[PDB]
Amino acid sequence: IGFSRTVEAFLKEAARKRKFHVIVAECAPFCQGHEMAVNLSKAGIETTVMTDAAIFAVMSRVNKVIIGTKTILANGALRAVTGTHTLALAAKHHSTPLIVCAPMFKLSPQFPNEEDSFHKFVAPEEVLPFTEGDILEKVSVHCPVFDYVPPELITLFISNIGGNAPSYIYRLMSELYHPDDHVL
Amino acid sequence: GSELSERIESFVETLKRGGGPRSSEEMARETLGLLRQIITDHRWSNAGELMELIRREGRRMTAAQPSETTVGNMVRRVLKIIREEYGRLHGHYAQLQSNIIEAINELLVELEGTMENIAAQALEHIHSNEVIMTIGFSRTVEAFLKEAARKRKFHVIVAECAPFCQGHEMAVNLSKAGIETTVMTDAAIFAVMSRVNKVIIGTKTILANGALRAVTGTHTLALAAKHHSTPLIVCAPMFKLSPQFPNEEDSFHKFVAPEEVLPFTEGDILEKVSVHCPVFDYVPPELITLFISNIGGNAPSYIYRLMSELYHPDDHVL
Amino acid sequence: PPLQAVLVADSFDRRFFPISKDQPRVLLPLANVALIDYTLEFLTATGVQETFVFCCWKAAQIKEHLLKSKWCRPTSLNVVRIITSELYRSLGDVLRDVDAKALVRSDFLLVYGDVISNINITRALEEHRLRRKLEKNVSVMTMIFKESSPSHPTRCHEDNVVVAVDSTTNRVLHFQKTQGLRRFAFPLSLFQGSSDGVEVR
Amino acid sequence: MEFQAVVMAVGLPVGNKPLIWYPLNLLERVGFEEVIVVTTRDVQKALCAEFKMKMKPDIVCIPDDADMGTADSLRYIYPKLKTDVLVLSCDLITDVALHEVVDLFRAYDASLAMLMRKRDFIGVDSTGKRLLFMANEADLDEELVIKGSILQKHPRIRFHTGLVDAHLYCLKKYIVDFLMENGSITSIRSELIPYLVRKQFSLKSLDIYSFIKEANTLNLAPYDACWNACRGDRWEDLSR
Amino acid sequence: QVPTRKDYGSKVSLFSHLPQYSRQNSLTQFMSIPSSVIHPAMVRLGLQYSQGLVSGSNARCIALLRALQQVIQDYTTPPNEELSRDLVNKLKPYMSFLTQCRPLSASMHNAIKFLNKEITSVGSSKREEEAKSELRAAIDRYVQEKIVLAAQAISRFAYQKISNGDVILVYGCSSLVSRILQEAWTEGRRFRVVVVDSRPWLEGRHTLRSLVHAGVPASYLLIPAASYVLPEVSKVLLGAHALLANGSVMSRVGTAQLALVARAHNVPVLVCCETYKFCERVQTDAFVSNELDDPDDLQCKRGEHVALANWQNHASLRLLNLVYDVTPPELVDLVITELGMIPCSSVPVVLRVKSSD
Amino acid sequence: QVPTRKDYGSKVSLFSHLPQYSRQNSLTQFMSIPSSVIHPAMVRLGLQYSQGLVSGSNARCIALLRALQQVIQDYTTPPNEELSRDLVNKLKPYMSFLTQCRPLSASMHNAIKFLNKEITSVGSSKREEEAKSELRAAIDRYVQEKIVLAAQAISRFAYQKISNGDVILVYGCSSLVSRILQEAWTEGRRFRVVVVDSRPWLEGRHTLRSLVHAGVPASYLLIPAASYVLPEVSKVLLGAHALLANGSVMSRVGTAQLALVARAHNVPVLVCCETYKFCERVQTDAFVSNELDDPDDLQCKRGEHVALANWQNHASLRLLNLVYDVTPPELVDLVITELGMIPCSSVPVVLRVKSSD
Ligand SMILES: O=C(COc1ccc(Cl)cc1)N[C@H]1CC[C@H](NC(=O)COc2ccc(Cl)cc2)CC1
Repeated sequence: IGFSRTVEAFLKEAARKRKFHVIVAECAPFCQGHEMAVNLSKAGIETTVMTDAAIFAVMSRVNKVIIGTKTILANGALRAVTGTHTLALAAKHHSTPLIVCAPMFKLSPQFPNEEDSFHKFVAPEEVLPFTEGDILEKVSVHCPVFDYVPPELITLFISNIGGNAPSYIYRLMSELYHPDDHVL
Repeated sequence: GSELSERIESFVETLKRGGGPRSSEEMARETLGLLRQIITDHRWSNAGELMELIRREGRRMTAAQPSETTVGNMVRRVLKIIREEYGRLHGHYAQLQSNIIEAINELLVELEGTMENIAAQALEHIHSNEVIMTIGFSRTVEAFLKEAARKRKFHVIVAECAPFCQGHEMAVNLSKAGIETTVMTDAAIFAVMSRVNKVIIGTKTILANGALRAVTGTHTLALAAKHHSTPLIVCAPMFKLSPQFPNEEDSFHKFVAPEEVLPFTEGDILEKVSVHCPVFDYVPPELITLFISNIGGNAPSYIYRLMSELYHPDDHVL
Repeated sequence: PPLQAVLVADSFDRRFFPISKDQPRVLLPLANVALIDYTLEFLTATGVQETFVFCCWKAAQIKEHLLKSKWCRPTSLNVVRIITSELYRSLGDVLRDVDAKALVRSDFLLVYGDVISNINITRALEEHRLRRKLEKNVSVMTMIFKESSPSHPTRCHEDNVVVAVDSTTNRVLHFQKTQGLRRFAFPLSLFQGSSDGVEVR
Repeated sequence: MEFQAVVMAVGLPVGNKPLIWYPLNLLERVGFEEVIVVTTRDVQKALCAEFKMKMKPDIVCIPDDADMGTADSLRYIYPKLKTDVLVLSCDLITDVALHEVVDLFRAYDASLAMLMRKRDFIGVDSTGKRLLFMANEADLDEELVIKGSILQKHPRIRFHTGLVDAHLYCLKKYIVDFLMENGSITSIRSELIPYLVRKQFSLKSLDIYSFIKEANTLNLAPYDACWNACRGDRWEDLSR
Repeated sequence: QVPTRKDYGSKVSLFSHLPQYSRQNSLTQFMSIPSSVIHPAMVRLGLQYSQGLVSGSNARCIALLRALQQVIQDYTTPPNEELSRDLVNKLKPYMSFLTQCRPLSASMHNAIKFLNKEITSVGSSKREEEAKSELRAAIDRYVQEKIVLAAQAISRFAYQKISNGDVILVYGCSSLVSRILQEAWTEGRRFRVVVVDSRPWLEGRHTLRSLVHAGVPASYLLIPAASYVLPEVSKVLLGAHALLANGSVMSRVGTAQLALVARAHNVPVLVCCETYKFCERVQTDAFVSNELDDPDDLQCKRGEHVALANWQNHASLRLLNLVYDVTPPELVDLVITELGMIPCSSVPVVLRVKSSD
Repeated sequence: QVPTRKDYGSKVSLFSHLPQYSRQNSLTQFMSIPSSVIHPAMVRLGLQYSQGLVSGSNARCIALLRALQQVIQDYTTPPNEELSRDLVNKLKPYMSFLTQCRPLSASMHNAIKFLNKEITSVGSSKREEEAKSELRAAIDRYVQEKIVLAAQAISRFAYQKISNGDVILVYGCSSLVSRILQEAWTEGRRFRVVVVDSRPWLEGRHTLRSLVHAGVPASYLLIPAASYVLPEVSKVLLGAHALLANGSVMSRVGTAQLALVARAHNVPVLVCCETYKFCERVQTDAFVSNELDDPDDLQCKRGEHVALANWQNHASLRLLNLVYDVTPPELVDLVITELGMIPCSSVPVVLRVKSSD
């Protein structure tokens, strides 16, 4: 889901010795997965392009989910590009493992329920354009570009030091951060 | 007379000793021929006398092999044929008899074309480049896959059964048709279930819950497919549908000799060990998604209605 | 051809003493069922059309136990023939009674009355008929054995046997029991007569 | 180094080629950078000068006595061997791939591993590799006897009649230690075979293994097998 | 006579058996301008179906029945033939041409089945225009009851369920759900509706208009924002396009996913479907029977970075736009039909009521 | 030098990167009889591994360390070279030969890593045979503690868990679980063990003989009938071969399947693994890192018609026997190590206190 140079570099060098299939699903606020599709299709990984509404329509055939993220939280949870909590729910429903190819500078001690400052809301032009009519006055359009994934819907994180469990993010937290600096 | 008596008792000792005949459609045709030979060589004035005669013989026929339920629900369907025609003629000696005979011929011409109707509806359940998993050996699922492979290209993971590897038959009979099949053991089911897209199996007996007894190891496959949320296809005919509830009566599983699990050349550790070999297994209806019979696809939340379209509650204990 | 069988319903071993001095040893029940019913069930399960029950000692009791059973009913497939004589005293006299009465026709089953088995012998019957049509009636007996380890609690010291077999044509070259013998003597004319392989069992 | 090949010469190059050249060539093909060869002295003590006229990389030719056996030949070279012993002979031309007997010596860690190719009755277990019995009527008063413990531990033993010894053994260190500690043995083919076959019928014990080949056959000291040696060397030495 | 349309683009390996056409080309490039093989009303229906002008299932079936009325009104009887066989022999090329224009919805299939059952059950004692007026009266009476009376009954059964102060989530564009919300707003219920939409149709804006011309406060968002809004959503109302024999809901592609997220947020889903959109045909995934729209519909206007413009030049690039998907029966709670509130496990049993058995 | 082995049979398309060898094939057909490239102890270990004579993980690691002791005992040092670099430069072809004979266990990988860390920590100011005896004593102490002290500690921690009147399920052949059951039977607990086996190894007869000779009442069963016995079974004990950083249990192939059926029957899972069999390497399925045995091992003789004998005539026929598989970490309850009873979530954490940190 989304676009991230770590996951596309992952797949474009993993296709050097293996042959497999990558289904890059676009995200509705900014369809950045088209860039990932045309970057992976230049390497020849048999890229399939779909929307964001067909994930459970195609979760019956997807063997594993390899995504990136924006920020790993302290409890193993993660904020990422929006629509991926739905993907994590569908992959938990189909019991497929989730691969979060994430570096260790996206590791944050900020807890989810903390002053409601989780989501980043952007302009609603990309959801509902300004040329819609007089109906834009009596409508409430929100566009959150990030989404929350709990650690129970995540199977494995992949950092530069190796693979870690979501039951191990607290140890990397205490090894990279101090509890006296959480308020900053 | 004597021919009918020795044919009846030859059938009952054939079901007592081994599997005669081999598969279930042959045995259902033999059972219908035996029942029409019973009703063509007897005397009755009321329908209830012939009902209790068919019940008295069916009690011995289910006491022969309690795992073989095809004779039991076939006898029960014949009893419902008797009850429907007696109800439609009550609101009757030779006309009723010939009506029973033509209803038995209707049942024969529906029973002969079951697998070909399942093959005719097989194309709306198989897409190209599909991973199918199959347990045991059965002619229904084999006809299903060899008909669906006439226009589609897919894969079938046929799994052998650990007591006696009956799936090697299906593997070497499918690979002659070009299915790109894969033979493995049943110890790798959840090892490969992460890549299995659809599970298409057969069964031995559909129960009244929507549950089913089948060849052993398929309840594990149903649990793994419920874990991975893949749908289940049960390619079953309409004579394997029985009103016997799972936890109601005894003699559910058929235990066989432990030779197929642990051989006799093991040693004196055979006397201090307990080896059981249940060749059947129980699958609850909540782990089943879809049944495929000759009349189409049905839910496990609908089989009871088929019960009321094929059976009466006074003949359940038979 | 119809399959026949000669059943020895009196083991003349003096072993079940004083157990068999009340009822004979073929009427001894294992679990609710006497041994003669097991043997007749095995004989009708393998496909024998006619048997010959040869009972000598306490034979009126065997006649009383076997007539009311299933295998004397007219609805049973396997007909039995109860032949009682107070003259014979071993199995050789039983088979010379069979030869003098001219009972059997082609390739009967010599079986004791106290054998528990479910062996489908029809494969061994086809092999024996193959050898009688190939060898032109020179293959005489096909002894049926079963694979069991020497440490098994079934086979005891009085019933352990050692055989020497030509392993490519499956014929018996040597046969001896291990009762009271820690050493086993095998003759050497067995090896010089047949040099196409040999295996001890 | 794992093996030290020893070639025996007890009554020789009478044929289309030298009889010493085939075993040495076989040895020098697959490894065996140093070969210890024992010269003959029963017929004539002058073949060693005929043995040092070949073109091999390295040979060790020693003088020997006239009245000596194979067990005395192994007891003579006892202070100059430090590893496992792989025994050969002169009149033994074999097209058999040598690595089967060495694979059976390494895979099961056997105490003696030997090669035969289709008098002496041998009994080998149903696996086809581990032997259990071997005997001839040269030393047997009775016909044939089988121990009870090997029938209790191995219930089926396949016997063979037409097998001849190709004299290609694989001895360990403690076998040659017991052979040097027991000077009553003179012919090692009848000593190291039968005594170890009796001692293997004891848990913790020793393993004896054999490979029954079906590709070629060895020769004999007499003129009974001297007619087929040229026919074997005319069609088998072209690939070697 | 009638050729087949060429498949456009590179098909998916999992969707190799399903056709994938294009909207820029149509089948009438090699056809007659006075339409001789196909009826003119039928080619008008096929053109308004292939271009995407009539996409709603009820509107598709209504326009199909209107074109069938124009076919029957412009129908004559030849000599030496019966109407009941010549009509079924002539309507099958029309339906095959309609299938080649666009894969048919389930309401169109059940309308074809009901029309076949009606026009084979006419008597030979009737005249030509007598039977024609009888079939026209049967057609518009059938569509009148099993559209308008069924929609009124479903809206009356939904009025006694929607509370005051409720939050309702809708998805896609449908006539029945918008009629339910309009009648519930005009009947006295005070609520707000959250609209979920998905690319590339953007049809939910249509029913967003149907929520603001009636005066309902509405909220518009997409399928990534459904996970954000579903903690606020109390009830989810959906418009089913087809209900299968195992209780499955064949609908627009963002429904089973939406129902799974709604079950994960403990929000019960409520599909709304009539009996004429049922199927004895059953499927368990969206792969064996589905519609494939154009691969050129997924490109976007984000500045001038159209990456999917020259997608056909990449040989190892696959483009897929699914229309319908299948919900598992474990996820959907309500089926609000004109016979009442039934679960999904009651979907074929009502069919046994609707087969006159 | 050593060539690459000929891979036997037709491989699975999902297992194209993993090698599939044969047991009738062996590597020493083109090798020296005095083995100069590979050590004689190393080629003896490779022949004991390739033929399947040493199949248990602890037995494989113990025989590997014995072969390494014979390598170090038969080691010489060339002039102008150090031991700490030449030993790691010479052991890598030995481990490559061992991998070429059979895919290595993770206990062997951790033994290789520990030996490389030990022989890296040798100072060049030390002598030759002094450092050789120090490394031999280090190997002896390592295998001594992390076999027998770990086994005694896990047996003591499992003795306080197994109660009286309990019924225990086991699977496969493991030395640790058999030692646990033997010490629990001899120390006072009265129980009976249900042995679950699977084709084609049939290694459950080994622990069956280990349980009968100890006097324990046993029950021999197979993997499809385990669902028949899991309503009866109160506790499932398993022998783990490797534990991964996410908490997955790499063992014999019928483990995650058996653990899923045990969780479906609410029977808790108790894997028994030592701290040296852990991994920093992690996998989530049985497809990216697995061993492939012979394809000719799946055939059977059921009468007269062995069907998988000439399986290579059929081009569309694939044969496969998976050896290792992983478990989801939410399925296994207990992990009994010499440090105590942990969950799977502390598999890498113990690694953090076993990495000298
Ligand atoms: O090769 C096989 C053999 O399958 C097995 C055989 C044996 C075993 Cl043990 C396990 C698996 N199956 C194929 C079946 C198509 C699939 N998918 C594709 O090729 C394309 O992937 C897509 C692309 C687009 C979509 Cl929308 C969905 C899937 C890959 C694997």
